[PDB]
Amino acid sequence: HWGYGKHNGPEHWHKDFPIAKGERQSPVDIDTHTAKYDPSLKPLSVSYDQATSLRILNNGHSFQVTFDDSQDKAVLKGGPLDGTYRLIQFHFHWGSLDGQGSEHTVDKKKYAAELHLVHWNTKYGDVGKAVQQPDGLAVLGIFLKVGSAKPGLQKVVDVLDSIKTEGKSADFTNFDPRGLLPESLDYWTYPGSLTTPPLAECVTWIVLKEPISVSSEQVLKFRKLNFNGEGEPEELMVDNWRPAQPLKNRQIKASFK
Ligand SMILES: NS(=O)(=O)c1ccc(-c2cnc3ccccc3c2)cc1
Ligand SMILES: [Zn+2]
Repeated sequence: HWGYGKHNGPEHWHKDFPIAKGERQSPVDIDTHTAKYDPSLKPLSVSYDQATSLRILNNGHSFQVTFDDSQDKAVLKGGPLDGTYRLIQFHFHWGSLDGQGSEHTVDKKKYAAELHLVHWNTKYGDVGKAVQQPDGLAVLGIFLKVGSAKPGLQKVVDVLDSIKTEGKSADFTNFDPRGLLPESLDYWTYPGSLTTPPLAECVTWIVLKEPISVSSEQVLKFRKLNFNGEGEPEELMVDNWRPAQPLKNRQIKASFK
């Protein structure tokens, strides 16, 4: 099936998911001089104080932390959004080297990794229905650069040993995702897609201007995870990112001047 290797990677996905060549695909390059400041954009509202994490899991393409989304516990509102989006999971994309790994780029610059906090629009009732709607999901994207450690990320790094291979999961309760956010909530926003199959064009992208810094030891532990399942030939989980896609008939808006 699909992956990130030479024979099943992003250049192959369109054969099983022809929307890969669609009109609003993600990620994209964010050209900061062409993005337009939109003074009508509201401030983001990130309400994570009641977030209830459940599990952390290696799904063979990334690792993700899942949340209880059966109530309005951790929600994203405001910014470009109408209505209320519940946090379902977060995951990362990262590189084999510090100079690559992010999916979005900024003036063609690549960051060492990118964090995706995935939310879905409660008016559609469940995430499966939301992914079939043009305004069904809202993904908050946060760049990672290598520098000082991010203390709020360390509890995630600590547990990666226990989910080395595809299919492994572990308890990951009482994790506070507010510890992954940068200081500023300034953002770029554009309509796009999931960046993995099924590549559904259901995502309002909200990409934060300010990266977070993580330490080389923290990102190194990402790179020790495995694409493969236990007992199979070891393939390190690195470079699980989709490259920038054509912007086509879209404008990126900025919340800040
Ligand atoms: N990398 S990303 O754009 O943030 C991303 C990519 C794919 C998903 C995803 C995958 N499978 C799904 C199946 C059912 C419902 C929602 C899904 C979302 C969710 C998030
Ligand atoms: Zn992602």
